[PDB]
Amino acid sequence: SQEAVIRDIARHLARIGDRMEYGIRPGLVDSL
Amino acid sequence: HNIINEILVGYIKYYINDISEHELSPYQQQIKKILTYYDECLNKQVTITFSLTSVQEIKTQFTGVVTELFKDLINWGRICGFIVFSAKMAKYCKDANNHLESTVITTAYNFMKHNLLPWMISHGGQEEFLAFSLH
Repeated sequence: SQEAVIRDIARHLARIGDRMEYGIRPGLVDSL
Repeated sequence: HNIINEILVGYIKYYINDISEHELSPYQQQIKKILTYYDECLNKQVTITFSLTSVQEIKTQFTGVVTELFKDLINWGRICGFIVFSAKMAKYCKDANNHLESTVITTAYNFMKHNLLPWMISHGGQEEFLAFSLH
């Protein structure tokens, strides 16, 4: 699980970084 | 020795409160905006805590996270994450007063050089990370 902790930290850093690096918008589009 | 200082080391030392905000170079002051935005973006999702007691745990745990972060892809977005995480492990050492902040910065420094810096240079280098900060 210590290795798991390491892997989750790295999972967050990756996805936050990729959303910035690409144009990744939220999925939810609320339309009035 | 200054492409790593201006992109990586500088922001860390600022985060550690070792160094003031206007001690940063103009370049450093521009890219710090995206790093701060990153740090608060990350805080919003997860609280990271450390239990480091010695130089040994720093090397393995840091390498664990950052290698896994670049196992698959490298991009400037993951570079921010590398810098931010490097700064938060360093701040832990600061607050804990175990006098190992310099080890974290050395460890991050060496990793960036041997593993990332050839990719950075291959992809627009300093100027590109700047461009990224503005977008």
